[PDB]
Amino acid sequence: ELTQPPSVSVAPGQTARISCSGDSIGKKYAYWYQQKPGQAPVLVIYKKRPSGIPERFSGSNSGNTATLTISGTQAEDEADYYCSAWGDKGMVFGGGTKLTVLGQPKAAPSVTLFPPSSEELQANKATLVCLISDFYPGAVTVAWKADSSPVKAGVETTTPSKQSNNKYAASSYLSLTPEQWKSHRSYSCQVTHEGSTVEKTVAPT
Amino acid sequence: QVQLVESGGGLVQPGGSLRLSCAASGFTFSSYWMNWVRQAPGKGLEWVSGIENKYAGGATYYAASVKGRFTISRDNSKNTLYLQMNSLRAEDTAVYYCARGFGTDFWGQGTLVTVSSASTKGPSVFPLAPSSKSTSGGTAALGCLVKDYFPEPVTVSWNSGALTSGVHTFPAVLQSSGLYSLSSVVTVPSSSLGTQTYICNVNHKPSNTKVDKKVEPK
Repeated sequence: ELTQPPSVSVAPGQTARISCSGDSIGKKYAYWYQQKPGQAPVLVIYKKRPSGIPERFSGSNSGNTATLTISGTQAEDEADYYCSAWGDKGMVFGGGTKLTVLGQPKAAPSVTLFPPSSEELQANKATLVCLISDFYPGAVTVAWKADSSPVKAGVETTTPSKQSNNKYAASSYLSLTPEQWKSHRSYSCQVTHEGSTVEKTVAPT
Repeated sequence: QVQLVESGGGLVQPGGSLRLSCAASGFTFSSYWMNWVRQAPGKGLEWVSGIENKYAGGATYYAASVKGRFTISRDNSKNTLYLQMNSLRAEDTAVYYCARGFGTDFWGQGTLVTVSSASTKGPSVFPLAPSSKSTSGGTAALGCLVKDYFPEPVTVSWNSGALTSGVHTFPAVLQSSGLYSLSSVVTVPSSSLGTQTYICNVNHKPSNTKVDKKVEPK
């Protein structure tokens, strides 16, 4: 039901907007939650009210998209934000959105893709290793492909962790059978960061 | 001051059971519908169960993921919410949160339920042969894959600690299997390859396992 972008970034002082889409969300109440790293979620108290003085946290929910608007965004607003609504079976949550408040210039990911080792193949396994470093904001989406087809099974991806230089690192693993690995021309690790994509590809050949 | 404090979380073998309690205060507990919500490590929120207030007779409601194996209950005289978790599955592993009302306006700090065989496992260590594709001029990246160990942590050094420049050891992923895997990568001179020996030294103290894996060019 509920779809949110995986991340949103905004400069200090500027307005951030976090969308939350689901069919007919306009006719349900949309809840918002803020969750900082390591902490429990907390309810975002936001105004539906048309006007007055501009509110730090405002909501609009119309048609198929609900939007949380954060005005005067500052560092302490950085968190994952989740929307939710009451469905027929229970509360449905959106997937969450990491809000980064830019404290340094954007930095693009360095990506290294390693194929299965000969040694691992001999032990009747195969792991592709995609290593991602030196990025800011600390939010990436990693997609894998077998030839040109997206592959979702066997993928394990870490949450981004801050490096010593205040940029971020992450890793993604694709687990395959030797037979799966050998039966395609190539596999690719695609890393998306702030609208840009880097794709690395390896081949059993 | 509304407080919700969750309890009972711990380690538990698949197929096992557990009971959680959330102790409430700072409001008329009896007046409120209450919720259980969970959050798997590194993942989003998933609603689990809810139970009406006293006047609606405390009818109970469950996600389709937990139908027939979780039971929600409450003791209004003790202002405690309860969640009996039976027939636990690995995919149930999460922080379990107590949340007040249809409004979900207050949340506890939660409690960790981990559904796993707590079986000590040493890693398999595989070499990641050098590639120059992603690195600066005149350099190549090589590494070690440290796979399927439990519990944390492992340590990784290079050439018995002598090689520290260009080392990046990544945080572990916790796999659906309940095991950890990590990688360590080092960027080295391309000219050094097959002159210079590179060995990753992996220690997994919890299993008393050490591996020195030599990483050679393809």
